[PDB]
Amino acid sequence: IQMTQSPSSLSASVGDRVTITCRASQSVSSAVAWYQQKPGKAPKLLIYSASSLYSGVPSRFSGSRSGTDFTLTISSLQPEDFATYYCQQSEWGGLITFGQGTKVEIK
Amino acid sequence: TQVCTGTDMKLRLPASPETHLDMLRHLYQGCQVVQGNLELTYLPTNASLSFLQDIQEVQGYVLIAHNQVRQVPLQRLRIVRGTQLFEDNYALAVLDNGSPGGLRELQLRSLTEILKGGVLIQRNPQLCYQDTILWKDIFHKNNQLALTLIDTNRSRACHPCSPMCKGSRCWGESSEDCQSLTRTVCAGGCARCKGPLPTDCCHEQCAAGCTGPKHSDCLACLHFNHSGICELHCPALVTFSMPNPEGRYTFGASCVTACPYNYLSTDVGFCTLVCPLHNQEVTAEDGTQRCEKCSKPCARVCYGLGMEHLREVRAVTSANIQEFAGCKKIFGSLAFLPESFDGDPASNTAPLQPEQLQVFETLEEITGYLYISAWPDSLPDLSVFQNLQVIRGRILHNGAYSLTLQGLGISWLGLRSLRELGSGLALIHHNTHLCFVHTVPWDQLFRNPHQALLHTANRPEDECVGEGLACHQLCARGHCWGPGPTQCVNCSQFLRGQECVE
Amino acid sequence: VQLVESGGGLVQPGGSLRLSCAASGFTWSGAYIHWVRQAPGKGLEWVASIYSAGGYTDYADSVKGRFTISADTSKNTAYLQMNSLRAEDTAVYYCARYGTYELKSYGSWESLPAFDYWGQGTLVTVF
Ligand SMILES: *[C@@H]1O[C@H](CO)[C@@H](O[C@@H]2O[C@H](CO)[C@@H](O)[C@H](O)[C@H]2NC(C)=O)[C@H](O)[C@H]1NC(C)=O
Repeated sequence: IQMTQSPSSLSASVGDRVTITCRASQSVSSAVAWYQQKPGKAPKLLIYSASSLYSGVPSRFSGSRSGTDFTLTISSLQPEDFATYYCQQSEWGGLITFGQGTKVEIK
Repeated sequence: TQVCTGTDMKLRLPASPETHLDMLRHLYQGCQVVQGNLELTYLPTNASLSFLQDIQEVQGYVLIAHNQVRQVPLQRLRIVRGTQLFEDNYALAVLDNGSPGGLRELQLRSLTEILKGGVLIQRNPQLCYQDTILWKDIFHKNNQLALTLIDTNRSRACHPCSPMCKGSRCWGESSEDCQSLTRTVCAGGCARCKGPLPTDCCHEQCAAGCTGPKHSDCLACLHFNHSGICELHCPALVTFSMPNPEGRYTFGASCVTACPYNYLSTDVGFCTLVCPLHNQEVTAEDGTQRCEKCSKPCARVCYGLGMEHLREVRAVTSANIQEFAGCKKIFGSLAFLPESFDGDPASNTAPLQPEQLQVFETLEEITGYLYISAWPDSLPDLSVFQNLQVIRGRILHNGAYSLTLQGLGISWLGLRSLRELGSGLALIHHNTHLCFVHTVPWDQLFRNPHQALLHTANRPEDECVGEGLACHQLCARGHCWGPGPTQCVNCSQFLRGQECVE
Repeated sequence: VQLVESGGGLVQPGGSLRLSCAASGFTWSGAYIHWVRQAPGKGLEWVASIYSAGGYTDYADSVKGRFTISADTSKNTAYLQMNSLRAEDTAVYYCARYGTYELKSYGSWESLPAFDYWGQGTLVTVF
């Protein structure tokens, strides 16, 4: 139902570099996207094609692929980067699936 | 023609300086809409830039950098859409231009619209009148938050704006160079107008001004141009199902009867270069290609550089060579850098070996480009690609080239099956031993009048003929890819195997 | 380009509810309109999608057979009709746009394989 996300929760200070790896079903790289959701708000798109930066998104967000793993990397954490992070995948047959969610908590 | 591609060079130095102006002359001659970025870089002090005089719209950004031309003739240029931005913020960037050389006047007489992005004018010692321009008028209503870093440091006296310029807002010394104000003057809430009065308001679909109140009279189209009429969207092909006879296809900022030659049609009606997710390319008898939804889960395709996992990979190396085994069509590009055959000790990746290049023996199509800056010295030709028939050029190297061969030690091309170069230019420079460039019928390969071959510093043709390296007599019309009867473009008399016979 | 939701509220079990999402230019942008739900304290869960071109619909396994997604092209608005709601269906329902076409280099219009725009969300409670 949900692709695996590790870690489930993550704590770091401002400026720190943080990685989130999303184990999903094997598919073309363009089907994996990364979204940020602050509590009480609608999610916003960060990485549409598993490496490509969406417009208006800071360059500190990076996407990479290693096999079936897809990685979201924040090079320098900022006060506005504390939120839940989701990985979404599109499979053939119109199914859209989501990750369980990674929450980044301030120290 | 009417539309042309741009360049993706950015601030990088030209690959072949000795032909740089010529690619520019081949890219922008007669072109009105630049479907990309207009990059004018590293231009010599007395360069003839008359080929840019027809440009009216740039879909990406305009970058004028590192030039010694005293004037750049872009007076006709009306609208910069800012689909792509320089440094992710600027739609117009004028940097490091400069008896003394360097840009003296912007002279953007017709520039009245910048849909997205801002203005960066830095380090132009001889530029004048760049601070007088009311850039808030040129920027679109929804682009007001765009930055505007305009340096003012000048190494020459700046003459006053012409007396005819009522507000002293001018692009040049000439009286014709006065800035035309569209946004600010508008009575009411009009986005753009041709005059102070409310009647002089422009239609909602107009961009950059208008000759009158109707949607035909727009100077540019905010969203789409449907045969001289400005429209929010192209007419739908189907009207929920029955075909709509007046339906059009969305190509660039225009509505067209059919998608162009090298593009893909989508079911929704967009003209694209890469099919959407879970879609496959379907060719037809006439040769048009369309994007169709996969009825069953999509068959595995072969991806090259610039696509999917290989999107940030720069070269074909021994790490990723086996991804191309048995691959008849490559979605993406192939680049062969010196790092490919020299190896990377830090990454511990082994150097590519000649025999492994025989994974490319079944290759027939490259949808991107073919870039070769390094080849094994044992190989005298590009015979691993002797079955490659078409390079589509949907992704171009530096935005301009679909086939580039530089610094090689190959004696002949040996690209026997190559028959189509769909888009982009061909650049062959500094291949010291290469003798069969001129014998190739490049005009047959090219599909557009814009397309041309740019060659320099290869082996002199007189030298090659003096050695006796030339086209075989059996080759028809003198067109061959290499020495011998196997390398003929067309057999004059007869074909046995791959070899011409009589 | 905005997405405005409406018609969410308190529903009696086994009842029905109609959610409305209004999108600017849905039927000609070539995009899908999806409904994605978030149960309280849980993660995002995809519910349904509708294609602009042919009205083709798709549903998640949990909602398949109970929810129907439709579009009214004339008013340019997507509707999600929910029937036989249970406790699990209590969630914030977002309507999002997937697959929008964007101008790229060379005049090529390419589909965005992601949810670029989301609605503000409407809370559906089954009691
Ligand atoms: C919309 O597109 C048409 C082409 O279909 C443009 O009309 C051409 O404009 C150029 C330059 O003004 C002329 O050289 C051609 O002769 C025109 N052709 C036709 C058939 O009219 C028109 O200018 C475009 N309109 C806008 C606002 O961009």
